[PDB]
Amino acid sequence: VYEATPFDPITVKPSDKRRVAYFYDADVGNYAYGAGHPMKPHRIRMAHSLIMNYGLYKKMEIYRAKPATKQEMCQFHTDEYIDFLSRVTPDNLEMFKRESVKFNVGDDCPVFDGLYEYCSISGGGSMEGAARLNRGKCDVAVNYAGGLHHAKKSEASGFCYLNDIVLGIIELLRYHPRVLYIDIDVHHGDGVEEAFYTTDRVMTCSFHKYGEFFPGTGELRDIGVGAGKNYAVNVPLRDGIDDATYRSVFEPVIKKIMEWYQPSAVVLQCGGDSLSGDRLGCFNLSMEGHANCVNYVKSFGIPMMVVGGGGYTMRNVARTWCFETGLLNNVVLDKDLPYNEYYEYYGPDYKLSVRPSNMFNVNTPEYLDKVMTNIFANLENTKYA
Amino acid sequence: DSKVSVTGLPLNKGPSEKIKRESLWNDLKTFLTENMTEESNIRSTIGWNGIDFENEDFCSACNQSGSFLCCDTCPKSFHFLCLDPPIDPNNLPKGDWHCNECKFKIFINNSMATLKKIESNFIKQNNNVKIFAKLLFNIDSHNPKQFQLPNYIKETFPAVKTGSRGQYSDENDKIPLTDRQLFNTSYGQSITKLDSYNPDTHIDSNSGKFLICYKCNQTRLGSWSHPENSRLIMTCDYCQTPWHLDCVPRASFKNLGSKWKCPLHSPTKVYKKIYKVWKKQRLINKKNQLYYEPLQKIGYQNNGNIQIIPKITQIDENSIKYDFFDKIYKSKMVQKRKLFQFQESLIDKLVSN
Amino acid sequence: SQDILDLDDLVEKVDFYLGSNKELFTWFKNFVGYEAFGPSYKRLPKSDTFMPCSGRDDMCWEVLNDEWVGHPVWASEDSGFIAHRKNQYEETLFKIEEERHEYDFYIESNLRTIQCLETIVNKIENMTENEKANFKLPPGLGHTSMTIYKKVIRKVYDKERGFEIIDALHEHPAVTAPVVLKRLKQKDEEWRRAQREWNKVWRELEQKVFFKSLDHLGLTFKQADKKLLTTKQLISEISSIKVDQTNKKIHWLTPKPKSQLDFDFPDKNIFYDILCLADTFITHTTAYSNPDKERLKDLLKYFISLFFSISFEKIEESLYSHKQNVSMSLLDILHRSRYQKLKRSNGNLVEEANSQGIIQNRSIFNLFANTNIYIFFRHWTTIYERLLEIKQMNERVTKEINTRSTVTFAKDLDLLSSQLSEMGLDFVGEDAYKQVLRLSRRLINGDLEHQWFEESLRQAYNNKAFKLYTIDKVTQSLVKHAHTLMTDAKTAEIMALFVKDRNASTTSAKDQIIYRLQVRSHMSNTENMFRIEFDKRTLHVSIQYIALDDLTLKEPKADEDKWKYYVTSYALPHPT
Amino acid sequence: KISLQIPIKLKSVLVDDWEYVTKDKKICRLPADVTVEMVLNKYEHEVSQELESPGSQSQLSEYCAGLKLYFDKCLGNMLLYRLERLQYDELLKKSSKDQKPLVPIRIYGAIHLLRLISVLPELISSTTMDLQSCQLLIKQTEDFLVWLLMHVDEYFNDKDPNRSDDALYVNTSSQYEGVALGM
Ligand SMILES: [Zn+2]
Ligand SMILES: [Zn+2]
Ligand SMILES: [Zn+2]
Ligand SMILES: [Zn+2]
Ligand SMILES: [Zn+2]
Repeated sequence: VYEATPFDPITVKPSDKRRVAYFYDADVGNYAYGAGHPMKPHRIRMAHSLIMNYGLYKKMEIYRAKPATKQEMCQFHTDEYIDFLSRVTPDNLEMFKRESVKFNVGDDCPVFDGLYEYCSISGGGSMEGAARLNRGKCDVAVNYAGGLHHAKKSEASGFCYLNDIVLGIIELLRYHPRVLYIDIDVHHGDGVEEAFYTTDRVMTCSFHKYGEFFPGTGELRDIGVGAGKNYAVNVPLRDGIDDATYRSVFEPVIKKIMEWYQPSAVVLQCGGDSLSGDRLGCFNLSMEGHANCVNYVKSFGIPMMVVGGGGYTMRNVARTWCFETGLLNNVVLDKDLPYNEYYEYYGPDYKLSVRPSNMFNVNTPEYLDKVMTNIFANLENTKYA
Repeated sequence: DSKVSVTGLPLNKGPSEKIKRESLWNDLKTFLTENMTEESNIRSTIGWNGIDFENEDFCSACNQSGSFLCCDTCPKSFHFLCLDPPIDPNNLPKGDWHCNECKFKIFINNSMATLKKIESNFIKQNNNVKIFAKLLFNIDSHNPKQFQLPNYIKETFPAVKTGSRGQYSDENDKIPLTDRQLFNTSYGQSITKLDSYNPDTHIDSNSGKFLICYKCNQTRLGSWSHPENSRLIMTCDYCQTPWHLDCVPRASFKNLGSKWKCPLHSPTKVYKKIYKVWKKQRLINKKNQLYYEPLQKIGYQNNGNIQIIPKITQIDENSIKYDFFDKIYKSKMVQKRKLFQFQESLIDKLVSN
Repeated sequence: SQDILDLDDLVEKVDFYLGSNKELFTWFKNFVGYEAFGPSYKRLPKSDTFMPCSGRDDMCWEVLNDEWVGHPVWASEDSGFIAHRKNQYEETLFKIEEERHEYDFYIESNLRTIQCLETIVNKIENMTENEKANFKLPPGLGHTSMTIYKKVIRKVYDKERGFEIIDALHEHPAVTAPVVLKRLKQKDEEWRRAQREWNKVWRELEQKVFFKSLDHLGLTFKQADKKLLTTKQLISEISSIKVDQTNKKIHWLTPKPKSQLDFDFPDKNIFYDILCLADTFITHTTAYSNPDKERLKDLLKYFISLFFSISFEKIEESLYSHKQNVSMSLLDILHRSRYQKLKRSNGNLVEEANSQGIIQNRSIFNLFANTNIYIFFRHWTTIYERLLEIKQMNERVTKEINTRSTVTFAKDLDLLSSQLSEMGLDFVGEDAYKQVLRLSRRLINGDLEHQWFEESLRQAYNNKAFKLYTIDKVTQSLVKHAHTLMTDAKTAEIMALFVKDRNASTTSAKDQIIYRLQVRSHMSNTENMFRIEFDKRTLHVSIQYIALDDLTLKEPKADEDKWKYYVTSYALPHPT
Repeated sequence: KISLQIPIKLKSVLVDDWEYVTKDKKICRLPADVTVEMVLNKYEHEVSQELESPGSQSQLSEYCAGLKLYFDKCLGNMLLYRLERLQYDELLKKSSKDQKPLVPIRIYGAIHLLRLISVLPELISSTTMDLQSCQLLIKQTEDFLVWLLMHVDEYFNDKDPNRSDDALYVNTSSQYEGVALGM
C-alpha cells in the first residue's frame, strides 16, 4: 500500500486552535550523567532557552509540576524497586551488591546521585500534564523531560529509570476510554508496549528500526496477545529512511488507526534519536521530516500530549523541540536563531535548520508495501471499539 | 582547584599553546520563568502522602567468575548460592569459614584410623540401606558442585555440544565472529549489515554465476551509477537457496545469534492445535540408528521421522504420493458424507413440517 | 498425510514452493479443498505476578499487564546488539559537544548554588547578632533540590572536606556561608573565563569537520568509482539484466523483457560541456603526444556529432564561445596514414523478403560493438548522467545560495569560515552549474587542490552533489578509452563500418545482416557483442547484449515479419 | 570402570532437560506433581506384586529406601544446575520460616532422580564397595530404568509452558537470571 510521494513543506492549519501548556522544572538540567554517556537533562535547558528567546512564552502557559511521590510512582513499579531507587547513590552502591544485579540499576546505565530527584521531576511533569489534559485546562502538554519508555516494572534498562510514560498514561486512563501512543523514536519503547500488551484501552504504534539493534524486540508479528490482539502496531524499518519515505509510511498508517480505532487521547513520543547525525539512531530524518508527524497528529484536533524521549546530540534535539513547540502554537518559526545563552552550540550556520545526510535510503517500496499491507490486514479487526 | 578533566588540564584554564597551534589556522529573555511558572498540583492522586595461599578466582562449584566467599584453609572459592546451605551474603558466618572438605579433614584430624572407625559405625547404624552405606557416608566428605551431564550422554548425540560455560549448543548456533574482532577494527565502513554493496553479494562466489531468489527468479542488480535498484540477496544457512529481503519479508541480515532457515524447511515442531507436539526426533548418531525400510509402503504411519530414498524408516516418492492422495480422497468422501447427513436430516425435519 | 500437520499450515508451507506459479497453486487450492505469535515475549507462571506494588488501585490491574515478560537478553539470543558505524569525524564532533555539556553543567550548577548562598547571606545579615548566634539551616537550605549544592561543594571542596564544610554550614551558617559564597564566586568567575577561552577552539575545530562528517558517502565514492567502474562490473551489470531476462522468460506470463540498458539525452549542451572537459584534460595531459592529442579531440568531436546527429559547425561554435567566455571525414580520422597526410597537407520469396522492409528516411540507427566501444559509451553515459543531475539541480541551488543571510555578528568575531571565501571557492550568487564546470576544469588543470574543491561542492550542494568528486578520474578514463579507438585496428575497422552504415540514409534487413556478419568477422567467438540502437526522434539509446545465436535486430511483432526475417537470414550462406 | 546402560529415550529426555534448564532459561516447576517418593513407591509396589522370592522383595525395598535417602542427601549437593539453585535456596529459606525441615524426596520430580542415576556410575566408582554388591545395585537401577522407559509417556511429556499451563517446566523472570546466574 506504500506510495512514494514528494514532501510538501509544513504549513500551519488555520482553524485548528488550542491552548498548550509547557511544563518545565528549573532544576531538570542540573544533574549530569556519569561521564559523557549519551543522555543528559541538559538538552532540556537549551531547548527551553530557544522557546523563551523566540517569544513563544506569550503564546502559552509555562508551568512547574510538583515531583511525584513514591505512592504515585508505584502505580506501575514495585515497592522494592522504588525503595532501592530512593536510597541508592554512588556512595552506597557497594552496600547493595545483590540489588544492583537484581534491578540492573548500577550497570552500564549507572546512578549519578540526584537520580531519584530527576526521576521524580520527570514523573511529576508527565502526570500533571496528563491531569491538566484531563481537567479540560488545555489541549496539549509539552514535557521534554519525561519520555522514558525503556524502564521495566522492577528493573531499569537503557536509562529510562522511571517509566513516567506509563504513569501519565494511567492518569489519562482515569478518565479517557481509549489512549493512542505514537512512538516515532528510532528505538522500540518496549517498556510501554510490555506494560500494555494485553489491553484494548491502549493502542501503541512504534515506528522503529528492526534488526540486530537495541532492544532487539519489536518484530512485525508482535501484535499483542489475549484481549490485546491487533492492538499493538509495530512498524519495523531499516537504515537511512528519509523525509518522503517516512511521511508516506506515517500518514496512511496513522490515518487508518485514527479512522478505525478512533482514540480520544493521544500521547506522542517525539524522541530525537530518529534524526540525522544523532549519536546513536541510524535514521536520516530532517527537522521538518520529524515535525511533519506532529503536524499530522495535531491536524486531528483531539486531546494530545507531547513527551520527550531519546536524543543524544543536544543541538539537533534542542532545535527540533523548539520547532515542535513552535508548530504546536500554530507558528512556523523563523530559521534564524535569536540570541540565547547557548548560541555557540549551533555552529557554524547558527540556523534552525537540521541537515540530513546523503545516507542511502534502504527501504525499498516493495518491502514497505508488504509491511503496510500486513499492518492494514491486522487493523481490519480493530474497526469495532 | 588544579585537577585535570577530559579537556587535558584544570577546568579554570584556557588551552595550551600546543593545542592552540595544532587546532587553529594561524539582555536575553529567559531571565523570567521565576515570574511565569505557577505550580500545578491538579493531579487526582494528591491525597497520596507517598602460609599465604592465594584463592582461586573461579567458583569451584560452577567454574564461573563473580563474588565468592573463600575458605581460610584451602584456596577454593564458592559463590553464595553454590554452598550447602547456600549462605546469604547479608548474614556471613562470623569467624573463619571452612569448606566441606576442610571441615571434614579437621573433624577427622587427618587420622585415617578415626576415619575407618566412623565409617564402620556409620555403616553399622543404617543396616536397612546397606547397599548405599558407603556412599551415604561419603556424601558429607566432598565440596558441592553443579550437575554436568556425563560425557557418555553428550557423546551419544553428535549435534549436541557443550558451550563455553556448559550450555546447550545444538548446531543451530551460528558462529562467534572471530574476524568481527577484526570487525571492530574493520576496513572503513562497508560493515556487517552490507549497506550499498552487492557486487559480490548478488553473485555466487565459487561458481561465478548469479545468486537467484527462489520467489522472483531474478537477481536484481540494477547498476552502480543507479544504486536504487538493488535488493539485498541473502543465502540461507541450511539449503543455501538465496532470497531477497523483500521476498522473505524480514528486513535484516541475521548475523549474530542463530542460523537463518528459509521458508523451505518443513517444520521442526508443529503444535497441531487440537495442542499436540513435535514430530521430528533427535539425530541419534554414533552409528546406532535403526534404518528400517518397511515391506508395506502405502498405508504405513511409522513417524514424522521419514528418510527419502529413490527407528528412522526409509520411504520412496511413490509411497508419499499414494499416502497424500489417499488422505485427499478419504477426506473428500468424509466431507461429502457430512454434507449428505446434513441434507438428509434437513429433508427429514422439512417433511416433518 | 500422517495427520501431523494442519491443512491450512500445509497450504501455507506449500505456497513458498508453488506460489511463484499461479496456475499450479490455484489448482492445488481447488484440489485440496482449502500463545506466542510474537517471538519475543514469554509467559511467566502466575505465582510471580504477585508483588507488593504499594499504591496500585483497581484500574491498574484491569488495564495493565503483568503476565507476559520481555527483555533485551532473550530477544538478542544472549549475544547481539550490533551498532552503526558513525565515522571518525562524527566522533570528533561528539567529543566537542560532550566537553560543552560538561562545562555548561558545572557553570550552571555553580550559579544555582551561588544564588542560594547569596540569599542565605542576605537573610542572615539583617538579623540581630543574637539571632545569628542560633540561626540554623535545615537540610536543603530552604530549596527544593537537596543534592546540587552538596555536589558542587564536594567538587570544589575535596569531597571529604566537602562533607566537612556541608555539615559546618548546616550547623554554623552565619560564619561559613560568606566564605563559601566568596570561594564559589571566585571559582565560578575563573571557570567562566576558562570556558570562553576554550569555547573559541570548540567552534574552530567544529567548522573544519562539520560538513566532512555529514557527507561521508563522499568517501565511499572515491573507492566506489575506482572499483565499481571497471570493465568487469560494467559488463556484469548488463549480463545480470540478461540473465534476469532469460530466467524470467521461462515464465510465459511475464511479458517479453525490454532491452538491457536504456539512456535518454534530452539536453544536448552537456555534450559540449563534456567536450570542453575532455579538451582541457588532453591539453593538460602529458601521457599522449600533440598529434595524438589532436587525433583524440577530433575523434571525440566527430563521433559525438555523427552519433547524436549534431552539426559539427554547431559544436565548433559552442566550443569557441566557451573558449571566449573563460578569458575531414571520420574515416580519415580512423586511418592513421590518412590523418597524418591530411594534417600535413594544411527466388520470388527472397525477392519479396528483400523488397519489403527497406526503411525509407532512416530515423533509427544501429551500431555493433566489441568491449571497447561499449565501455567508451558507458563512460560517456555516466558522465552525461552526473552532469545532467547537476544541471537539473542548478536552478534550486542558485535560488538557495541567493538567500544565504550570513550572520554578521558571527562574521565580525571571525566565527564563520572565510577560508573557502578566501580562495574564492565560495559560490557567489551567480549561476552555480557554470561555477561547478569552472571549478572542475581548475581541478583538472591542477589549479586547485582536491580537498578544497570537495568542500566547496559540499558546502554549496550540502549532500546531493558528491558524485562529481571523481570528475577528474572518470574524464581521464573516458579520454583513455577514446585512445583505444585510435590504436585498436579491429575496433577502428568496426568504427569504420559504423560510419559506413551511418552515412547511408536507406537500408534493408539484409543490409543489417551483412553488417552484423562483417562486424562479427572482425572479432573472435570468445568476445561478446553489444548493439547500440539510437532513436533520433526521442534521442533515446538502447544498449542490448547479443547472444551469439540471437538475432541482429529486435524480435519482430508480426509472424509475417518473422517469416520474412527467417527467409532473408536463410538466403545468405551464413548459418541462420 | 562401572558402566550403566540408560535407554536412548531417557538420554534424549536428559538432553532436552539440558536444553530447557540452560539457554532457554527455564526451571522445573515445584513442587512437581509426581515426586521421587511417589515414583519410587509405585515402582517398588508394582515390582513387589511380581516378585515371588522373599530375598528379592527385601533387596527391592532396601534399594528403594537407599535411593530415597540418596535423593534426600544428594539433591542439594550435586543434582541442581547453577540456574536452579536459587529456587531450591528459596524453598530452603521458607523451611526455616515454617520450622518444617526440607527433604527433597517429597518436592522434586523424577528428572532430578534421573540426573542422580545418570551420575551414579561415577559415584559407585568412587567407592570401595565389593564387585557383586555394585553389580547388584547396577542391575536394580537398570530394571528401574526399564520401568521408567515404559512410563516415560506418563512422566516426561512436554507442554511448552509459554502457551497453556502447568507444564513440566516454567519460565524465569529477569531478576531470577540476574541473582541466580550472575551474582
Ligand atoms: Zn531511544
Ligand atoms: Zn557459583
Ligand atoms: Zn576449605
Ligand atoms: Zn525478490
Ligand atoms: Zn534456507
